[PDB]
Amino acid sequence: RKVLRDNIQGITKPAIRRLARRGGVKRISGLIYEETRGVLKVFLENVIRDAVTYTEHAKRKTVTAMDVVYALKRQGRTLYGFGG
Amino acid sequence: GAKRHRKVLRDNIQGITKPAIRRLARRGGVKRISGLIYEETRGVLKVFLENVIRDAVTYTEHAKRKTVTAMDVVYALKRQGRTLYGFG
Amino acid sequence: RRKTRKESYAIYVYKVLKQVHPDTGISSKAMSIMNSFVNDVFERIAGEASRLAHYNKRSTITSREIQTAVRLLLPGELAKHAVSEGTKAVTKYTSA
Amino acid sequence: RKTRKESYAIYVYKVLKQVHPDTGISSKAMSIMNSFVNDVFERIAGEASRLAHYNKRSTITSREIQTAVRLLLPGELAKHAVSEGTKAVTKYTSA
Amino acid sequence: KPHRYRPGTVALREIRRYQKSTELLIRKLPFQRLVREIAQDFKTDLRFQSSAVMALQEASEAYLVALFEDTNLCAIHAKRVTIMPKDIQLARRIRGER
Amino acid sequence: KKPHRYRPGTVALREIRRYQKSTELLIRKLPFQRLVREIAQDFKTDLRFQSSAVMALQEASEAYLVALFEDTNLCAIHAKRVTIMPKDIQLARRIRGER
Amino acid sequence: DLTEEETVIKLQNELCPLLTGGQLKSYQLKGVKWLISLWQNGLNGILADQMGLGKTIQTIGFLSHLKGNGLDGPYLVIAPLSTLSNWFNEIARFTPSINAIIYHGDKNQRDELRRKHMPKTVGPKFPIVITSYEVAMNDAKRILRHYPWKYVVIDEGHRLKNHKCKLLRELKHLKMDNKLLLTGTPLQNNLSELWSLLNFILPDIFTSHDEFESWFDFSEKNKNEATKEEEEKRRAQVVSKLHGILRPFILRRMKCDVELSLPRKKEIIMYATMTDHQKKFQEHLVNNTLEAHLGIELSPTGRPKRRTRKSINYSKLNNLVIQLRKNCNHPDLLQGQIDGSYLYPPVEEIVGQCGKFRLLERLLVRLFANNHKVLIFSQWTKLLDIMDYYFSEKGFEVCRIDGSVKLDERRRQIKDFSDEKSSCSIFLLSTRAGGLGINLTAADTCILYDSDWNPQMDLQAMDRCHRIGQTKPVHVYRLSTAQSIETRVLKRAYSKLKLEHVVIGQGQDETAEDKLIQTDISDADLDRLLDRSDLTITAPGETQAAEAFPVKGPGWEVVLPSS
Amino acid sequence: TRAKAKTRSSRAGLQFPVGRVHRLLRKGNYAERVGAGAPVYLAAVLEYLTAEILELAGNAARDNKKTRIIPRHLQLAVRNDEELNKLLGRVTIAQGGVLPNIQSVLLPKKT
Amino acid sequence: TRAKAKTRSSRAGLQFPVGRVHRLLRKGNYAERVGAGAPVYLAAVLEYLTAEILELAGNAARDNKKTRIIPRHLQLAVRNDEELNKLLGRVTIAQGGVLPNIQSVLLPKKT
DNA sequence: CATGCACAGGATGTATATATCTGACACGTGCCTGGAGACTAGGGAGTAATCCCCTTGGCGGTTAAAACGCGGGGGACAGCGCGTACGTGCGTTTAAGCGGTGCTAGAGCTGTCTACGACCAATTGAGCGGCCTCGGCACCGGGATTCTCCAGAGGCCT
DNA sequence: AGGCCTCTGGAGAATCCCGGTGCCGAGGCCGCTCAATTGGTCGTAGACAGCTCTAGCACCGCTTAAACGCACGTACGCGCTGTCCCCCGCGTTTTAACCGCCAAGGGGATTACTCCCTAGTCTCCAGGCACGTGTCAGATATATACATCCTGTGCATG
Ligand SMILES: Nc1ncnc2c1ncn2[C@@H]1O[C@H](COP(=O)(O)OP(=O)(O)O)[C@@H](O)[C@H]1O
Ligand code: BEF
Repeated sequence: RKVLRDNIQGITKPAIRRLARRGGVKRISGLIYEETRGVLKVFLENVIRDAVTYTEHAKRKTVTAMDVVYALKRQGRTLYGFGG
Repeated sequence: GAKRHRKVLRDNIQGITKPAIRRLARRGGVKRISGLIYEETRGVLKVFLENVIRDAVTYTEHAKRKTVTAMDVVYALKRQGRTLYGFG
Repeated sequence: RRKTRKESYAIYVYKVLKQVHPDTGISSKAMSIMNSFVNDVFERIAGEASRLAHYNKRSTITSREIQTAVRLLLPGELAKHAVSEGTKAVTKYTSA
Repeated sequence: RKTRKESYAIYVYKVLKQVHPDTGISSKAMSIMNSFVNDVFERIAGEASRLAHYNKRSTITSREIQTAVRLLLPGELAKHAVSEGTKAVTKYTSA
Repeated sequence: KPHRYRPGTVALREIRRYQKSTELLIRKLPFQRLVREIAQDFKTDLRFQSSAVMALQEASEAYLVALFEDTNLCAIHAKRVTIMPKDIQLARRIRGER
Repeated sequence: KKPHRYRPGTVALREIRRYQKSTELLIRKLPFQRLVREIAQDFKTDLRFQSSAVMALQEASEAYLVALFEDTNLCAIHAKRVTIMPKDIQLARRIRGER
Repeated sequence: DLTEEETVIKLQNELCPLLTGGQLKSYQLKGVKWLISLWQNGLNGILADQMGLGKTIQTIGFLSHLKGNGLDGPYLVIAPLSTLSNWFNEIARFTPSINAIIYHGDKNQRDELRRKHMPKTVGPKFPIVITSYEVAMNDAKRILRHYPWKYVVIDEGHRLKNHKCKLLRELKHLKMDNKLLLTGTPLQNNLSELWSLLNFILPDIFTSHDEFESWFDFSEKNKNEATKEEEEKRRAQVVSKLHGILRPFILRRMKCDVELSLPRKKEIIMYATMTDHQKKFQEHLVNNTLEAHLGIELSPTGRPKRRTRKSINYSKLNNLVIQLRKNCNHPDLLQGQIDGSYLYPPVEEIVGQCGKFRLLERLLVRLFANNHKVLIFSQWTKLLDIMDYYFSEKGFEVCRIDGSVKLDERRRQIKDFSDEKSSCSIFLLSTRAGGLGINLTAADTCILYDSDWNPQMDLQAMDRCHRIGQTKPVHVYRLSTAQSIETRVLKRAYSKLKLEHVVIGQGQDETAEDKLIQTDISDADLDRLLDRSDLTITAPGETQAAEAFPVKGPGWEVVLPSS
Repeated sequence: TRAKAKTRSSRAGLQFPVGRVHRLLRKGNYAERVGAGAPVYLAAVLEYLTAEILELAGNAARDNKKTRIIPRHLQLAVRNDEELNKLLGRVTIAQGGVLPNIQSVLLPKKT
Repeated sequence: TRAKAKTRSSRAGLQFPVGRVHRLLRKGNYAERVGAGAPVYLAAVLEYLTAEILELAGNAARDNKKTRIIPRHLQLAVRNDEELNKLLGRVTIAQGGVLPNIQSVLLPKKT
């Protein structure tokens, strides 16, 4: 029954650097991190808000992987490896 | 006393002429146009048309008819990803 | 020989128009576009509800599925007003 | 406990052993294949349903399936799939 | 000497006009000939209703217009104002169409 | 003898060659789990998360971000620069049709 | 009593004092009187004299009589583009004391003429206006609308045979006191199209379309007890009623009894046989293979190899009729894409591939041996181009008219060819463009390269070289392809004529054909068929000349008009 | 002795046809069987959306000093709102223009 | 008197289960009737596609001197080939990684 | 006399090769539930026969865009110079990560019972083809108002 | 003697409203009939209560890899100038769409008639799915040989 605050700061800079390298970037500016965090939050909000809606309809109280994989498929991107 | 040269017509793809491309560009909000776009636009358009004509022809073939109709084009467009209103 | 009749929502769309702008009129092309719009919306909602019902192994379709589908599709504010309108309609229908 | 769940596990293994005699597969790849098969099946069936509906037909026959394949698969894959389907159906009838 | 506008003035005037009208821009008969030519490759001796040709036209025109709109942003990005082919190629590449 | 030190830019290429070969996960576990839990608290008050869903969410997020950065890098070369800047991300998201 | 000439002169002077170019003929004077009577009684009417009898001069005389009494007024004349200059010249010749203007040209020129010569106030100096169809169609709404047109003459009336025609609708903006509608072939293919002219001329009478449809019976019921003789009785009654309801509004006269001094003419059909080259194309077209005439691997483990699969290590009936007609006309009309802009084949190769071309080449050489001059008609310009190229290769003179030739160029060539000093002997014409109005009395032979679906069109074309002023016998040669689709069309065409003969009078298992169509004409017969002696006019008191050749024979057939 | 028949739409207070929607929903095989409450719920939503779009269309048409609605008015009404625009993000309307706008950089200098 | 049963898959010569596909089609409410021919066609198509993918995956695996397939191999096989990549244009494979690729401008100057 | 190229070694960061040892992946049973033979009604769907619409080929004419050609201003590229804002390293800190135990809470089965929703017949009237009649728009023609674009005067200097 | 310019101050060219006739597509009106309504059964999905028992949510401790601050250079980003070719604007003509008009006939829709595939029941039985074991690929440890990146003299200035 605790409360959570300011966890978005947990995406450390080296993690973003490592993510960028896999994409083929060579040299990175100083202002990218703040933009990236906002983009990530915006992306997550939409998926969570549909997974929750799917769950509540069946009157369950626990979210399950099937709901998440269902939610993604509606937004035009499919995921292989968790169910069908 | 006409000379022995036959009559000739410009190739069909050349029908789309430069002033039409310019007019299309203006509607997009363009002020200055380079000289080479007139060879890219035709190439893009020809590629675009086939991906719709093929599906339209397949839909017509399945129904055993011999004449294409509007509904076939609408269905092809909707399946490809773009929806069109005003012809149903 | 005129047996081949056609059905459309023209009459109802025209009826609704007079409730908002009493002195206005609509041309044929706009009527056709408006007619096409309704079919698209109806198809989207029904299609979503159909698969929503099957996901739980339930067999029938009830107002609950329609409500959930509307809540999923329409974005932002439109959801609230639509849901309120639907519930207000059904509750009045049931009592009589 | 022990309520059965169905999957395409055995057939993928049979095909694999038919192609590469000595190779094996880990579980993760098995799950991916199991999902991929379902996805393709659903796509084809969904397309065939509406394709049949447009023409006021009631049944779903092999012709609808054959037409549906030519719309989904791109280019080269279309030819061989149609050939295999026709061969299988032809062999089935005379058995 | 005769009155003569400076470069660039007429383009803005044309832009402010062509954005107000809804008529079609490409000529009809050449487009019909092109459509007939392309389809004939897949199957012979087809017949077209007029409304199908009209639908194909109005579908393609609005695609080309949008493509040109997305291209212009790229040009301004590189500090230029003219359009060049690399802009179209980059726009299509990012769109995921190729 | 000076302490041997590579010229700027060399180590970046080694990192690029290394991280494109492996398939590990790049973000930490617990911070991401806490972030996921925090957001959902607005819509419902006592949600219970199955241990499998979080992995799927993390995979989707990583797969999205990698592609976004890849497109941004291409957008950057267009102007003859090599460092990516917020303008590039904004332009890429505008072009893709998300904004 | 005075002689015919003196009486005619006196009557003309009494009725047409202003007319000075030349004397009118008796029947022309009678027509003038008929028009005067119709005008006096305030009733419209059609004039349908046979082609080449001089209707223009009669109309000019009537107009001069009208203005001769000082009834100045705005007069309008509409005619096909190619004839306007002829109308202007006729006025300039016969009545020098009248003015006319050719209201034609670009918008600015038309406005200039309007401002200069056409004052808003009518006066004795007001000239007559002449125009084509298109100009009168575009400018009706906003320019010509502002005049009180006293009298209107619409030449070539049969252009209004369709009641839905736009031109028939635009004219309603004008207001006209009276109408006159000249023509040469009043009765077109079917009865419905005849009602349009009558409705336009006299709306107050022929209002109901269905009444006009039902007034005549074409049921063709079985010859039951009450119908055995009705087959003829009803037909006779219908014909009598039609004539009785059409007598008071039409004037008709025929050459055969009005101008006995004119030499006669004959129509002849000559056949040809297809060559092997054409048969090859026919067979390919029937089998749907004309284009063709002009025209697996196993991966390891035995699976089929997908095409262009990468192999690299991962580490590190629709239009058959028209096609057949084109093939029958000339093979080269097809295969127009193989050589593109390149040249035509060698001259000798063109002749060898088409039978009709071979026959025409054989026929032409003999005609030049006797100083004859010929006109050649066609429907398709691309076909005219091949003949033009062939004749240019042979180095002969040529003159040509068609839709792509401008007005002044059309006018110049006719005048040049009519000159006696001209050495030209070949003239080409398009059927629709040059078949109407113009005068080409210099030549005395006509050739029809192909036959139209509508027989009436050909009748106009044949008469371009047989009219008042001719002095020699005339022959008409029509070519056709033996045992081919050409016969079907030609057979169908003449079927529409029987209705005309029924309705309009002259005043107010191989079959025999298979034994004759196939046979090509031999040289001995051909050199004998060209005799025209029997068609000459017999001297008074002498016996008629005997028939030159039998009615029909191998490869040829004369045509006798229905009577 | 059956009483006077009253249409379901009149009983519910809506304008759209309940019966036609029910028939389409059944015959379309969207599910095995259909409950009694669904068509009433669906008709209200359809009516609400139609009225919503028509109000803006009429306002735009009136603003231009004209009486009858034409597609240009529908285009202007739809594309000027940030919600209807998101709902119709992929649809194309025949004979509709585009919103007028010019990038600031292309405009001429102050002089 | 009963003859010994033979599975339909055996008579058709395929490997995939024909019966299960037939059951799925009817219970899926795609249409009110299902022909006798469709299941065989569908099973054959699915088998062909699975064999096509597995043949390339196996070749990819043997290159690295491994013996059992893992997701990286499927990712390489799918993304290297032409048609398959187009078919799977919007699919994410768990733990797939990405193909090696570096823009030419970033490489060190040859000098 | 401050440049441009050739090599030397010489420190680091990969891929060799050999040895240990887990814990998945492969194979066996023993049932069951679901697939596979016979049999019987029904009605979609295939197949003639027939109208009437709407499509396909070609000529005539006009006239408003289309093609060419010429001047000339400005925008697209090279070059150079200045000065930050990032990229390799080295210590110091902080929080993941692993490895065990407790609990409940909440997700799954099982057995009832009932209100709800398919089907049939008999009814009407709400919803669709035709067909007139008139105003909103659609030309025209003519006088305003905006908006560019270039030459001369004199601020304030040099 | 000479600039560099605002600031006019016109002068020419493009929309813009304002009044006046013409026209044909929208809005009611009418007639007709086929698709919702109204009662009635009948069998069933779907609530509802009562039980198992799996796992997610906490807590504690401990090693110990990633974070997190600095303090240097340096190579890239940004701005300012020149030069030169290329695109825009405006005049003359030539070329091909738009209608207008001639003919014909293929293929789209209906309406009857008949039959052979599919649905829905029964038996009957064997193929695929949880539990259960047993080896050997592939993940780690270590020795190191090789390849790659970097700077400091060498040469040639002449
Ligand atoms: N009275 C005449 N004197 C001389 N030539 C005449 C006379 N009448 C008619 N013609 C000739 O008739 C020829 C054509 O006139 P016309 O018959 O009216 O043409 P069409 O009937 O075909 O319309 C003219 O060349 C003209 O010379
Ligand atoms: F008017 Be006529 F036929 F020259």
